Amino acid sequence: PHRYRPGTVALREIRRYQKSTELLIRKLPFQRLVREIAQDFKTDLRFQSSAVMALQEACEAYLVGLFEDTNLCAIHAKRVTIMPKDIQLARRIRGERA
Amino acid sequence: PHRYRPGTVALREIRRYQKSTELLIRKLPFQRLVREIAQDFKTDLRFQSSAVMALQEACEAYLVGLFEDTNLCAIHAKRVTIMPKDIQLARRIRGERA
Amino acid sequence: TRSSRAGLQFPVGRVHRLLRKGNYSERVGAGAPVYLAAVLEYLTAEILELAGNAARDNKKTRIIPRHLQLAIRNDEELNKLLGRVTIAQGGVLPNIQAVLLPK
Amino acid sequence: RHRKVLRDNIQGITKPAIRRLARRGGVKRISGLIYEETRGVLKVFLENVIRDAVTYTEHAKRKTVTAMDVVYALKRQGRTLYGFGG
Amino acid sequence: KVLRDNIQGITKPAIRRLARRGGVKRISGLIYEETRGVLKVFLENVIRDAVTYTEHAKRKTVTAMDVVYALKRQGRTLYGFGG
DNA sequence: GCTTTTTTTTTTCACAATCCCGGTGCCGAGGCCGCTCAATTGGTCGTAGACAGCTCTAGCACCGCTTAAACGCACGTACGGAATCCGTACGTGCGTTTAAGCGGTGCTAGAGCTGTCTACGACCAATTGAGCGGCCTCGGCACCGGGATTGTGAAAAAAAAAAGCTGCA
DNA sequence: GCTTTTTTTTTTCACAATCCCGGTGCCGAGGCCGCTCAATTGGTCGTAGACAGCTCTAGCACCGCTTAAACGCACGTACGGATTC
Ligand SMILES: [Ca+2]
Ligand SMILES: [Ca+2]
Ligand SMILES: [Ca+2]
Ligand SMILES: [Ca+2]
Ligand SMILES: [Ca+2]
Ligand SMILES: [Ca+2]
Ligand SMILES: [Ca+2]
Ligand SMILES: [Cl-]
Ligand SMILES: [K+]
Repeated sequence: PHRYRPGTVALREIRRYQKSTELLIRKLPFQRLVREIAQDFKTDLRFQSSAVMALQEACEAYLVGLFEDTNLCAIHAKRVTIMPKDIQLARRIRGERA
Repeated sequence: PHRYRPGTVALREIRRYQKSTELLIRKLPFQRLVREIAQDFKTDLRFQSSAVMALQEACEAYLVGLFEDTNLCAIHAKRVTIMPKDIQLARRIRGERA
Repeated sequence: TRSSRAGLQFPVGRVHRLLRKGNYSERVGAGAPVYLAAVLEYLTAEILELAGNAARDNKKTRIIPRHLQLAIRNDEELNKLLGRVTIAQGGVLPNIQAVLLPK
Repeated sequence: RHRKVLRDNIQGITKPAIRRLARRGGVKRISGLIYEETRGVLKVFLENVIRDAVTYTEHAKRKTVTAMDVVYALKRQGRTLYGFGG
Repeated sequence: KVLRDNIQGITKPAIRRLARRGGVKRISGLIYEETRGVLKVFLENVIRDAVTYTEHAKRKTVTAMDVVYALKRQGRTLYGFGG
C-alpha cells in the first residue's frame, strides 16, 4: 500500500493553491457569517451580492497574507509548524493588536 | 573589587532611559548626517534649527519603536540578544522592506 | 458670541471659516462647525484633564510633553486614536519584557 | 418579516478552508490551536469592516449595504480593494 | 581616518541607548551597522520628500513644516513642530 | 589499528500526480447603433499670483574654554546554538455523513429616479472686539549638597538533595 | 545508614537610586499693552435636497436532487522541545 511522506502533500496543496485564485472559503457559510455579524450593528439589512463577494475577497486576502507573516514567524523560531503565538507576534508587529 | 554580572547594568540603563525623554543621539553628528544626506537631493541647502530637531525626534522615535519589535522577535526565537535577522523580520512584517 | 451660544471655549466662528476655505465641500451647514468645535473641545479636555493629573502626580504645576505622552499611552482609547502619532519629548512607557527580568 | 435571525456560522469556516488559506500563504505544517485562533482573527476583521460599511449605509439612509459601502470601508482600514467599483 | 562618512558619527553608545529606551538587554555586535543602514534609509526617504517640498516652495531653506508634511506622507505623523 | 554494525548512499522498478493536446460548447468580449448630455467654442470680467523692491530674521562661520561622552583594552560570565534524545501531535488515507451548490421558482422591499418647492447657506458691505505680536515680571523649576532610606544584587555561607559506597540479614 | 558531592537555599554586605532636608538664580510662562483683521450682521438671491410618489431591479426565500467536500477515526513518522554541553 503506497503512502506519501508527511509534508509531500502539504507541499503539493501549497503549489496547487498558489497557482490558483478562486476563493477558498465555502461561499454560503461565509455569507451566513457576514449576515450574522452585521445584525450586531443593524437589523433587517440587505447586502448586494457584489458587497458580499467584495467582503470574501478582502477577507481571504487579509488572512492569506497574515499566514505568510505567520509562517516567517514560525521559521524565525526554527520551527515549521505555525502556532498561535506566531500569528500573535505577526499581528503585534503589524500593530493590529496591543 | 565590586563587579555587577552581565545584563545587570543593561537593566539599570533600560529603566533609566525609559524614565527619560531626552534625545539619545549626539545633536551635532546627527546634524552633519542630515546635511550629508540632504546634498544627494539638492546643493547649498539651509535648514531651520527646528527642522533638524523635527528630523531627530522622528528618527529616534522610529529606531526606539523598531528596537521594541526587534526585541520581541528575538524573545520569539527563545533568545535574549537582538540580532540583524530580528530587525529584518520586524521590518519585513511592518511592510518596510519586501 | 457663537462659541458662547454653543457652550464652548473653541471658536465656532474660526472653525466655520477653515471648513469653507479648506476644500472639504462647496457648502457648509450651520451645524457642522458647532458640532466640530464641540468634539475638538471634548477631546482636548480629556487629554488635559489626564495630563494635568500626570503633572500633579509628579508634584509639577506645568504640563510637559511627558505628561501628555503618559496621559495618552495609558488610555486604551486615546492610544488607538494616536497610535501612528509621535509626541516630541514624550518618551516611552516604562516597561521591561518579563523573560529579561532576573530569576 | 418571513424569518431571518442567524445561527452560529463561525464553524462554517471549516478546518479544511483555514488549511487551504494557510496553504496559499505557503504554510507547510499547522498546529491544532491555529483554527480557533484564526476564526477569532477573521471575526474581528469582519466585525470592523462591516461596522464601517454598515455606517456608510446608515448615513445614505439605505437598508442595503452596497459593494461601495464595503469598498469605502476597506480603504478606511488601509485595505484598498480593486474590482468592485470606486 | 575621521573623514566624511557622517553616518559613522552615530556612535555605538548612542545606538545602545536607543535600544535601551526600547527595552533591549543584550545587543549583538553586528547590529550597530544594521541600525546604521536602517537609519539612513529612514532619513533618505523623509528628507527626499521634505526637500521635494522645499524645491516646490521655491526656497533654499528646509523648514520644520517641510519635514512635518514629509513625515505625515511617510505615515510617521509628528506632533509639536507646527502640525 | 580492528572487527562488527549502524549510518548514509545508491540503484531498480511501481504508481501516482501533473502535464499537454485536441474536441466540444457556451457565453461574454467586442462592437455596432442610435441618441444624449457633457466637452467644446467664443465670449466676458475679475482677480490670483508673478514680479521688483526693500526689511530684517535667523542661519552660518568662527573661536576658545570645560567637561561629559566616546574610546580602547582586560577580562570572564552568561549566552547562543550544536548535538542528543524521547513522546506524540500532526499529516495521510480511508469509509461515512453532510450540505454546498446548482438551477429554478415566486414575491416584493427598497434602490433609485422624478418633479416640486422653500429653507438655508453663499454673497456682499460696514463695523469693531476678539485675538494677534510685542514686550516685561516674577516664581516654577533645574540644579545644588548632606545624609537617611530603600531598592537591587553579588558574594559567601548554610542547608538540602543527589551521588556513590557500603555492611548486614 | 553513611559519607561525599553537586545543587539549592539562605544570610549578609555593597552600592546604586530615591527622598528628605537645607539652598540659589535663570528664563520663559503668563499676562498686560496697543493695533488690526477676521468674525459678525442683516440684507438678497439661487438652488440643494427634503419629500413624496413612481418604477422595476435585484435581493431574499424555498425546493429537491447530485456529488463534492467535510467529517472522524486508525496509523506512524518527523517534528517540537527538553536537556546537555
Ligand atoms: Ca468576438
Ligand atoms: Ca467512519
Ligand atoms: Ca432634483
Ligand atoms: Ca430644505
Ligand atoms: Ca503672548
Ligand atoms: Ca508668573
Ligand atoms: Ca526645595
Ligand atoms: Cl448643519
Ligand atoms: K479635499
